[PDB]
Amino acid sequence: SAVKAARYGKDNVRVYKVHKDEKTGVQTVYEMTVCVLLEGEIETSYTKADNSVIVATDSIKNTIYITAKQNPVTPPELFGSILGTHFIEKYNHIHAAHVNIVCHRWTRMDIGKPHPHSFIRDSEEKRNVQVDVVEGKGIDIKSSLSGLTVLKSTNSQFWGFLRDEYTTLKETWDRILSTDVDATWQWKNFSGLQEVRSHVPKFDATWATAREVTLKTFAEDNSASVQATMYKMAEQILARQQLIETVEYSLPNKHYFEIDLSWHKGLQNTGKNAEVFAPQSDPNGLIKCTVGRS
Amino acid sequence: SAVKAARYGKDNVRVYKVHKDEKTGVQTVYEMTVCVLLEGEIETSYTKADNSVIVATDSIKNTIYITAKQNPVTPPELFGSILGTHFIEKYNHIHAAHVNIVCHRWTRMDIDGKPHPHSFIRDSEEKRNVQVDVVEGKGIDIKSSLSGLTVLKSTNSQFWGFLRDEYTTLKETWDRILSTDVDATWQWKNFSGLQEVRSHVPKFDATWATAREVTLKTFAEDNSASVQATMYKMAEQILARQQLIETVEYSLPNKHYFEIDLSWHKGLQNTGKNAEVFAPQSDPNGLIKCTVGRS
Amino acid sequence: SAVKAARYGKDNVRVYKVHKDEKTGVQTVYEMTVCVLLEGEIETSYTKADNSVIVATDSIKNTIYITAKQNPVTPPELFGSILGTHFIEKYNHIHAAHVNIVCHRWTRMDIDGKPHPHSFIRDSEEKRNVQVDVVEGKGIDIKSSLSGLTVLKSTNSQFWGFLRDEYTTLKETWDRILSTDVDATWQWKNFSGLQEVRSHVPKFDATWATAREVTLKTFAEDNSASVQATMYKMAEQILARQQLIETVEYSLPNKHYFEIDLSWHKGLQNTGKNAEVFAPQSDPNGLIKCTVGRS
Amino acid sequence: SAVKAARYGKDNVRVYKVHKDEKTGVQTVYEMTVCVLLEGEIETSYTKADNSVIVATDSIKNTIYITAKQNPVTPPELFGSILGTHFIEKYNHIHAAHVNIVCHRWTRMDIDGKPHPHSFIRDSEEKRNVQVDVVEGKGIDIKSSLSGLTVLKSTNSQFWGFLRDEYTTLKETWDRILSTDVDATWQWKNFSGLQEVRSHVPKFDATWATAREVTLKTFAEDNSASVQATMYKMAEQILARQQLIETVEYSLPNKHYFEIDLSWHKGLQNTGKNAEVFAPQSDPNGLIKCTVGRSSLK
Ligand SMILES: Nc1[nH]c(=O)[nH]c(=O)c1N
Ligand SMILES: Nc1[nH]c(=O)[nH]c(=O)c1N
Ligand SMILES: Nc1[nH]c(=O)[nH]c(=O)c1N
Ligand SMILES: Nc1[nH]c(=O)[nH]c(=O)c1N
Repeated sequence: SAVKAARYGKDNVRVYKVHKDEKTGVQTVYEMTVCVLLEGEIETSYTKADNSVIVATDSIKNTIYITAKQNPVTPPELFGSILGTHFIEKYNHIHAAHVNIVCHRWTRMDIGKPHPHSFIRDSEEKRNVQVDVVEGKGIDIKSSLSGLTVLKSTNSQFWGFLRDEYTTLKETWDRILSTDVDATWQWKNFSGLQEVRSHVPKFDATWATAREVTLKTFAEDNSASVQATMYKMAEQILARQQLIETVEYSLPNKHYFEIDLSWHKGLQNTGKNAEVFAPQSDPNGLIKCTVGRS
Repeated sequence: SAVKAARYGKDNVRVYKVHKDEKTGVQTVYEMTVCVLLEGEIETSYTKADNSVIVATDSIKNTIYITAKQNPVTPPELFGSILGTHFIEKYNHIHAAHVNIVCHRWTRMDIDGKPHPHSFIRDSEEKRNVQVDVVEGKGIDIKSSLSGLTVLKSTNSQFWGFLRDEYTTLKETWDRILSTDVDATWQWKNFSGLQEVRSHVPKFDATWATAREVTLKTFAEDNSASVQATMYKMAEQILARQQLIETVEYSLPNKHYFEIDLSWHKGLQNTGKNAEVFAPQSDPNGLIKCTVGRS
Repeated sequence: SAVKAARYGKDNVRVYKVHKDEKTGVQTVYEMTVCVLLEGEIETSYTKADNSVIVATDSIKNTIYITAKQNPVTPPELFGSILGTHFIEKYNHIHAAHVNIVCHRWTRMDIDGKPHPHSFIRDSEEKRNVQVDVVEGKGIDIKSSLSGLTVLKSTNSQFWGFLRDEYTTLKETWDRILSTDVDATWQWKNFSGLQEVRSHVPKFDATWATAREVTLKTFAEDNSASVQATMYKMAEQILARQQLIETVEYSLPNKHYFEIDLSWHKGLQNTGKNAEVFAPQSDPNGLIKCTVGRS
Repeated sequence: SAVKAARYGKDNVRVYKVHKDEKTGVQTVYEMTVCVLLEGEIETSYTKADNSVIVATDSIKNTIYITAKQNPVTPPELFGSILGTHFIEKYNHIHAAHVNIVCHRWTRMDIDGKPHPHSFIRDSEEKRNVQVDVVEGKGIDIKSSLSGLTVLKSTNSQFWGFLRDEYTTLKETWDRILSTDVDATWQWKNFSGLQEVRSHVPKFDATWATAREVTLKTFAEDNSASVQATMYKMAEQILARQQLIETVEYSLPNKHYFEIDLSWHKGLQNTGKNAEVFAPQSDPNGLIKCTVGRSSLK
């Protein structure tokens, strides 16, 4: 037998960093969870028990802290870039670095005044980046939002789908639509650290756009197909930023079922009279697509 | 042997109710998870396998749905009271209903600065709960709370002056991160029946609001050297601002962030005045509780 | 306002300890998560920012490690008693320690049916736990328990003859699935202090063993139409077997499996007698409780 | 724009089946969570809102129950294959089904040393999984695996002779605790259709059993200096005992147990050789992965 693939690294490294502005007094905090896996001339640690080729997982840990110490940590795309580039450069036998970064929200609180040093976790929503640094191939970056959960109580439908002897579902012209939204936009390959730094302002700006399109489309679109809603979201993101190659959406649906109460004193709670529903934990629809340029 | 205590019922009954406005076309959503437990003359179901005194747990579920259909689901203090009352009035063997409610956030989305008539975002894992205890001839006990509210402040928190002995290694410190989850409970004065409850309805949302605000505002502003110290200030003001509350309870996990000493690597400065990069700890955590009532 | 109640301490302290038999070669491990909350004359920390009455939570943490180093960690009833006793003995102003311990399974691996000297598998999420209360001048209260035990039986369960009103829709049934997680608590007669506890050491493991075995066996054998009656049987036998227990407490969150009607499809038969494929429901679920003591 | 990829379907379908043998009266339970995703000529639901090409996700759910009703659910490699094959046959516009199946453990209880005919216990959170890709005329790819297997050995594990530089603080060590979750994936050689899959049915359970047991035994016996070295021994053995496996994949998170220096307190003795009490860490953790295949040498 033979190694067809190997990577190893450190997962779940929690990192906090603060930025104290001494002029205005204002503090700013950043919290993230970091995952780094390395590939390279390491066959022999598997085949031959040879550890000399292994940069220890504990040292990878140190490097993360050291790197955050000395470099910006925002936007995550730049940090993940610096961090990965370091590994392919400090070590001759390491030729690929995969860096994963989960950004946790710490929004500054309003006491109508922004407070200079106090934050609240105002949502379990995350902002993430996967950055792959391969020797001679530059830097690929997938950027994403996830954990964004929404509901609209009307202006969705579902009718006209395939009907056979497996179908029981009734068609509907007014229904609840709810979903978690996970959205990944993929950047054009960058050639190295360099080209990445010249693009820094685009990253935050693109996140904000991606979030805002998602929110506003989901809210204003009145469709009978979640598919079509997702596609319109992707289009505008593509339209709005030249450097993005692909947009990818994954929406896990949350069903809310009607509850027939007519067995009880003829209470009317279906159709136009539906007021009380039963949120279902499972099962759940799951819809994806990846959308690119023509 | 003999049965000292017995309770049974339905847990985790997910409920959603929509409100549609007529004129305006604005919709409002409410979603909760409801738990209802019954007490009463039910011993023989344990001792003699007698099911004739069991209201089926499936029926408790239908009851929840139906009560929610014919009644306001908000404030949940009301709704709990209506639902616990129904039990003791419909059944002579049932003498106590215990109703737990967890309300989940569905905030209305802001779209280009306008508020959207029918879309919402789950904008925090934070919850608003009530526990309502309806006991035959003791009226209605209500515990209101907020939990899951997670905060950090990067400075203006200290910790010195604690006892030291041959178990201590903590250094003292005049600047540290302070992050916690906030669990806060306010107990209302006993109420006599649904009647009295109906009549204090607007005090309910108002006091939740007040509670959130005092917690938030006190946590930002207090430059304190004691989590105990800050909590107590929070409780005091809530007692001060609402006559009908008898006790305030705070439970605060105190989630630690460690300084990472980076000096062994090219003498790098990351502690004291210089600390910029820290390791949040998943565990262990400090836990500080108290109940504060009037004198 | 006054402080009605207050405690503080260290939650989620994970602790591992290994025992090496330098004779046999045989190693044995223990891993638990520990929580220690102190009570005492500590008002002033809350009222007047005074920390000189605060034994830092950090030092509570150090103390767990230190005690675990010098004492047996098994049975956890012992160690919790030793641990809470240290606190009220060494601090004048501390009058109560509450110690909680969750023990995680590391069962010895069988490699070619030989027990292995040093490898273990987490063979279940089931926990063994203690709650230990050490109050000054009141001695030691210990609640021992098992939780996270999940079982299922595919037949020999019925449910019929419960109460039927205009809230009821549930069909009565003579063969159904019964599944539940089992949370079971046995409460020891008050001990007077560390000595009394020690002289009872071997009763602890033995009792946990019996509670488990009684639980499984009664659940498997009992062909009942009432979950209540099954729980009660379990509790009698636990009391009959161990004099020193005062009460036994059972919390049964039970999980539903619904029939799936498939007759709309080619008249396929999947209900009552013909039921084979079922849909397990994540929620809601029934929840049944009791405390049984001696009359 | 253009749809470059699209899949839609039903995730988290919980399913239980009971098999009653009325000879003996023994009953056997299966429970699993099922995910089915469809691909094929469905672009237009996205670009033009056309629902006429969508099999409604509620219908995918019905189909899972009905198939479980009319077929065996075990081994999950067969069930998945049946289940996926059905979607490519019933619909022309569907060209691929991806089926994911998590199986949950219900082990028979022993009461007084005898198996009970009809009670079971969730004896572990360990799962047995299949991923089954059923694509038009490329037949049936099947990744099988186990996950949720948590193990610890408290000595006979070492770590020394690793690269040292100005990022390193780790002490070399010759006795330490090794714990991990084991996640392990065997990839089967492509099968040409259902037919081929039924005629390998007995090999499914046996390979899961071997895979598990090889994992257990190697983990316990190896005195390694390398988690890598140890994962590689496991994969080699699996590959040697089943021909129809092409690749083995291992993914091992290592959970750390730190030493606690207690020497500042009454000179207390708790590191290297007298270490008895440790601080298990929730995070961070090492993650070692590898795919192991067959050699091309002779
Ligand atoms: N700590 C540790 N242990 C291993 O077996 N392998 C590794 O790579 C590291 N870093
Ligand atoms: N299914 C079930 N089982 C019980 O033991 N008690 C109950 O009330 C119900 N509804
Ligand atoms: N470490 C710490 N921090 C607090 O705010 N309060 C406390 O009581 C302790 N022990
Ligand atoms: N049942 C359902 N609901 C949707 O919104 N979209 C879909 O595609 C299906 N199949």
